[PDB]
Amino acid sequence: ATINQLVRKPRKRMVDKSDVPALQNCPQRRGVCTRVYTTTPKKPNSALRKVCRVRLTNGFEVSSYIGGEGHNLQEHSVVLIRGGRVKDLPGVRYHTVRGSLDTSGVKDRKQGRSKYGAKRP
Amino acid sequence: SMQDPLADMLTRIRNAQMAEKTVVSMPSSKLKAAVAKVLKDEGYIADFQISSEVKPQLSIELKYFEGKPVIEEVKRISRPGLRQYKSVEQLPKVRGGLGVSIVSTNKGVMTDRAARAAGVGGEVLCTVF
RNA sequence: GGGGGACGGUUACCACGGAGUGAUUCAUGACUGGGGUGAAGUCGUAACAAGGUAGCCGUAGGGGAACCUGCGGCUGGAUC
RNA sequence: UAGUUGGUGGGGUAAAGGCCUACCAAGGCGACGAUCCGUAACUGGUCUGAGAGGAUGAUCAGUCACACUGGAACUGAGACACGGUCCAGACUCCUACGGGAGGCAGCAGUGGGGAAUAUUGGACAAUGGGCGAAAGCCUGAUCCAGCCAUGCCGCGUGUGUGAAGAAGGUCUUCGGAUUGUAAAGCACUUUAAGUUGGGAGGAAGGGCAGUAAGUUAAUACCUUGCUGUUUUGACGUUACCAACAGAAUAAGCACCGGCUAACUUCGUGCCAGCAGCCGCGGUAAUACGAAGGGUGCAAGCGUUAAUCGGAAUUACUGGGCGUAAAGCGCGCGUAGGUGGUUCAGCAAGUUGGAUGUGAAAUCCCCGGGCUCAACCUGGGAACUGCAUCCAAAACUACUGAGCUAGAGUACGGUAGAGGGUGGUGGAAUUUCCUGUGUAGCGGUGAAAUGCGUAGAUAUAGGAAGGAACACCAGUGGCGAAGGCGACCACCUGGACUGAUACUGACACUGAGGUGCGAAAGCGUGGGGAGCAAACAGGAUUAGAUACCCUGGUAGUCCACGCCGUAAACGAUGUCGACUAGCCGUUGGGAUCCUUGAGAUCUUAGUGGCGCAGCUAACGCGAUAAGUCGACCGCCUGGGGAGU
Repeated sequence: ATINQLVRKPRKRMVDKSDVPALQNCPQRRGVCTRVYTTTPKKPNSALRKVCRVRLTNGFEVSSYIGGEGHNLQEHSVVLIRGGRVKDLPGVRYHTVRGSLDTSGVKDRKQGRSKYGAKRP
Repeated sequence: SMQDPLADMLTRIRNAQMAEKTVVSMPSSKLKAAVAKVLKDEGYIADFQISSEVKPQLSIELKYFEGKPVIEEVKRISRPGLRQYKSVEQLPKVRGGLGVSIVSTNKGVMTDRAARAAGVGGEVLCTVF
């Protein structure tokens, strides 16, 4: 474009938005849980992923993901969620911190214990 | 209706050194007749002649040190509609000081090596290698 | 005693509050219109080769659905 | 938008003003974005970047705005006043029920919210403020301590010797390899932490006494030099120094398939699980879970959140538009952008210089202090700016005068389906009339529906009516594009070509705005030959709304008005200038020996090949997509959606 057009209508830089729309500019967030589904992934895998649905303190009702190897998460129990985009499942955009409030980590684990929250033997 | 005369003198020079011509003849002015004087003293053409009466011409003879010509590129800087003005600090240098750059100063049309010695800025015209 | 002053009286100005009629913005609503996805299923086989009636673009009429026909244009048309 | 925008007269305030009022006048602002909506305290600076820029305004500093909510004035040098006054409201508390009281967005602290943020400290010794100057008195600003790996910078967790290469571990071709001089063993070392002793600097003063100067009428008082004497520290067990103990007091965290430094066994078998993207797992997994080994960093390491880089991915520096996304359907034209050629003037741009400024800090450079560094600090540069003066005159602007190469006019002359309004033809189709004549016609891969002795098709004669315009006809013409083919009259636009005079830059492009817009369709009125969506029947067909067959209405045609889109195509905006060739063709002048089936050259069109050059390639290539200018339109992953 010529110079005499950019004087009349300057170059307006396009903007993005957050891939984590909830938890507005904060790294963690707590919420109480509602339902513990066990859903199935997309096509090229085969598994049965474990998904909980959380109502935060913002009022939002978003699904989440639970890692590890076994969870004690009965309903109406508080958790502490954080971001993280699971490629496999649809609609899942949040992980869940282990060992923080109620989830209490995992057991008999000796590689990468600061992830999943395990102590030192 | 041509809007810029001096970007037409430089266009005929660049084209004639691909048809391997020797003499080029374009209409003249009191600015084009002063630019070709500067290209002669730096040395890129042979000579030039202002030879007519009511449509005065400019006949330029070109050089060939090789099959490749002596001028390899040339571009207009202060195109009409940009009007590039430079002081002595921000005055450019082409190819580490091996090309020439023609700057219209307060003391006449002179090259970049001359006005920087005199300390007079001005308006750039072209960057001939 | 006058002068002057205060206090009362009264008008102006003004906040709260009260009235009517509008905008605009969120929250929600029986029922409805489409879209995206999915992996099972039923109906067909429209398009890609002259895809078995050459396709497409505009427009109108029709039809379970891809779509079909009419008028005009196009080669992004293949055989000779 | 009606104190709204000016004027006048009078008030009002430290001070100019519609600040206010009374009449006068009908103005003012706006596409250079007023008004309105949504959000946000700005700035010196911080964070990235090579740079241009991009985000962002914690601590420190300057300015503004508030002090439970909404008002209002007083006092005063100066407030429309955070610990003042009055009022109204909301909210707590007191009460003898009559009435009262209060405002932590001061320092601590509690409750609440939250992913998340500290002690109800110590003092006036220092620097400062207020009052009194006579010392003193106040100070939750200051100066200091407490808490928290919250960050940057520094130091420890020992050093040397030591191969029977020990056990022990893991792997193995069963030989060994590896953990590994690493341990153990032997010889030394003691910073920090612990313990003991010592120990500055932050202190300037004040009191008291003495003395000398000047004040004076009176060296009485008092002020000032100076001397002498006495007194003062929250920090504080100060930094710092010496001695003693002994190797004792002190290492994790992620990762190891590719990007990417670093690997093999054992469980598990499309399960559990992994993941920043590619993607691994179905019975041998260097990707999941473990075990050895190894690599990165260290008093920290990892994930998440959030900006700038990489992103030439909004391209000023620094990109694109024939087919990948991207050139309006074409014109004319206002605001605006750009300007052929000679002089002359001027100095608004431009360059050079001087002065005033651009707070201090921060960044950068050279130094100086803390055992080093972070940290503190002296001097300089820089802060790109804005303003006022002085000079220069090439280019742009402005002004004055000219010139004819752009552009336009006058004069001959050709070529054309360029428009509009009427008129007139000939061939063919159909309907109708009439004669002759008699059994099928028509249709199709093949048939059937249909039409026929109530005389069809054929064939001859006649009448009426409607629309299209063979051959010429061609990569041929004309038009701004859509478009435009019978012949003649009638009005009427522009282009070509030659000669010659004149005007003397009168030009280009064009957001908004104005027009002309195929076909289908829509409105009122005409008109009804053929063709033909919708439709009807026959056939084909598992099925056939479809293709094919026989019929057949709106429409196609005309007048008037509307709609505005198309593969509206050269998938290529308009305008101007340069760049090898060859073969065609429309129209027009030339030159030329002349008989030419002539010759060559030159402009205005329209085609086929082709060198440089460009292009991702295909391919364009004097009718550019080549080399360059002036203005405009437009593009930013696919769907969702031109919705």
